[PDB]
Amino acid sequence: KEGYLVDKNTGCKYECLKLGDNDYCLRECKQQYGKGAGGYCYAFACWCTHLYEQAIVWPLPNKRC
Amino acid sequence: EVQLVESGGGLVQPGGSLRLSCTGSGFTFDNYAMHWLRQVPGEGLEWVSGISRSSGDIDYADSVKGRFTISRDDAKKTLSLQMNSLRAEDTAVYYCARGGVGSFDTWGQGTMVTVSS
Amino acid sequence: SEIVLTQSPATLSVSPGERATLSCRASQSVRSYLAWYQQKPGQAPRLLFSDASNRATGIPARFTGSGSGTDFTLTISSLEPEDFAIYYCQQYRYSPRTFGQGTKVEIK
Repeated sequence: KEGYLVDKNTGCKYECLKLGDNDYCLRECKQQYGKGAGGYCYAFACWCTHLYEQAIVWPLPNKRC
Repeated sequence: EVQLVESGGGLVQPGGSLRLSCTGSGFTFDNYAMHWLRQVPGEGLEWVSGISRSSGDIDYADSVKGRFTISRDDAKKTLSLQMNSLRAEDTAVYYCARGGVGSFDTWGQGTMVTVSS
Repeated sequence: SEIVLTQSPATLSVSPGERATLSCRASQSVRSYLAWYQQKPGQAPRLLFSDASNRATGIPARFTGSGSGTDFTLTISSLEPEDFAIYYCQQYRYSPRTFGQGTKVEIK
């Protein structure tokens, strides 16, 4: 599964600065979804990849940003 | 309400240095990417530099790379921009802005920076 | 080569109560990654829309953004006096992020 990284408390996406390959997004995605996750910077937001199918990504059902 | 307040602007000669600071209030400062942009009076907008949450991702406009250094102090809720080797064309109002994930969703009132001999 | 945003017209002369239609054309597709700002005389920019159509908080209903790809518009359905300002578009599909040259909406 793929999707925008989301702050589980605020419902916000995670903003990044350098488009494309991005170690910030990579590490934040892994920190959230686990060591198998990938991630890169897309339109200045962190887009996570290789997520387990049940993973919760942006947007949060309950919480709007 | 979400507010940003810039300081540290002023007049210097070419080759001089300034340190801009921005203090944020009314929001959780450490939860947002923060940016500096600038606007020559009477002219358009230009993004200058920006820094992600946790200072994990940092970038600069090509025209200021090697000369400007951005940093943040989350405890103090401050963003800083050390501007060295200032040039005439760096003259502008400098704005601090909160990142809106692509856009810039909140802007300070700006601080004037003049570089002139 | 960076994305060029062409805003037209450069100036738009209109009467209060009237409708204003501002155009932003991108040199190539920016999908929906386009923001609009208003800058009133003697003030800092103010975000109006992001993702082309998403209203920022406190922006009156009379403002709407639309479009995708290369052609975007900002529409003000019925101009209030405070609506007379400069308006900028800004893309964020690519780096460097770029702005249009602005459209001034002024009294007729």
